[PDB]
Amino acid sequence: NITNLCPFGEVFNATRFASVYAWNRKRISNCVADYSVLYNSASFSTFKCYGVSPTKLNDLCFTNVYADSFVIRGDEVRQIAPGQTGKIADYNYKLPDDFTGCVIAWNSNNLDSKVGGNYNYLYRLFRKSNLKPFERDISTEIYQAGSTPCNGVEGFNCYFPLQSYGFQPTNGVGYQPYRVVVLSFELLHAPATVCGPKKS
Amino acid sequence: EVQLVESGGGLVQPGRSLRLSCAASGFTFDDYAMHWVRQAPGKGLEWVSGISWNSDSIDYADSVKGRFTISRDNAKNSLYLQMNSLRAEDTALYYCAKDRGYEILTPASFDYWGQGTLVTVSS
Amino acid sequence: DIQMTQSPSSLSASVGDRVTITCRASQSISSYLNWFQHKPGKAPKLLIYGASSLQSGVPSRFSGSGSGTDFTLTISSLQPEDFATYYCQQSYSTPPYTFGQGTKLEIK
Repeated sequence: NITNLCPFGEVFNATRFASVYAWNRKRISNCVADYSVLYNSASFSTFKCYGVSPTKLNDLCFTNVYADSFVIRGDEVRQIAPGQTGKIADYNYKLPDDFTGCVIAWNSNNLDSKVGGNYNYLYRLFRKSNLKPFERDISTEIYQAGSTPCNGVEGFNCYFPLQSYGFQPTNGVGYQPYRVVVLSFELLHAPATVCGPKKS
Repeated sequence: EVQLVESGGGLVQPGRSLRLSCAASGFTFDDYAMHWVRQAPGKGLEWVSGISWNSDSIDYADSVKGRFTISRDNAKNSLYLQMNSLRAEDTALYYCAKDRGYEILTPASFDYWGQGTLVTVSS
Repeated sequence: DIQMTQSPSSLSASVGDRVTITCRASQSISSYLNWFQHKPGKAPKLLIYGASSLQSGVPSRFSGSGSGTDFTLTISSLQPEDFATYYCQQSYSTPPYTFGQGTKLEIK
């Protein structure tokens, strides 16, 4: 009986995205969600859903939907997939083996590239161990890769974990920035709040 | 649906300063870059200066370096442009354009403009 | 520095004609060109951002194409509201936002 459009627009048509290690998350509920407009758009270079056909999102009903948005490198889009390992997969963002949802990615060289280099996007190089699926690492303590203490001092045996992408418009196709939005659909014994455009 | 109205056009002597403003009302001014464009009376468009979504990165054209100081006021949706030591070649028409992105030097173009304010540098 | 050039100088057509305006870049700009319609009586507008991406709010009659060092813009009909000057702007090289010269279009 609930009839209103939920805000897919400000999460897709946003001006500035978050970093790789500080990916955002938006709660979505009480929705008449229309996924046909997103699927029919040709602006997305990559659109892969795992376990669900994309045309059938209209008749399905879900309880809650999670939208996660960030920006990564061109070659690193392969790492956003279940059962994958890599610099970002192991240390920044992890997908469970039983992940259900869609992955959306498109090139964003027009906004996230600067002739002098866009350094507003960060990613983690080093950490003690791989992180469990669906958690965020925000602490920026200086890494322990040696014997000598840190005491808040940067130097040998004390490596800064975060690195910055050198995004420039003249970079190769692999080095171009890409904006990635992943949708995770969870269903359980709860009153569903995200349904599709169907007349009862 | 966006509005961009400027002010500060007039008649000044060479080497004298005058102050520009530009009012934005049809969009959200706090997350876009802004640029200033110059149109000579008998020539084509020319880029002058630009500022980021916040006062972090500022770039100037080569011919206007050390003379212009582009400002910004996110509180009331208004930017500024202080021109100092004006010469006779700066008697052109100045537009107040808006950038599609949030940075100054990006492959993003200028989507919306506004009617210019004509300035003259003569006695 | 990059030099941005306009092949046509002045063109004339009819209400049911079709003309093409071309703009040549000295150095490769990788499909990062923009086209602007500057009506001499008011503020200029934007028609096509990027090589062949058409901005919302203007008729789909206009169509752009080209990449590298060769570009072209075409108008299918030249309707009685299309008389203006068209500029091609590059946004890829170190000199920021270099504009090409004008191209007057008077239909007669």
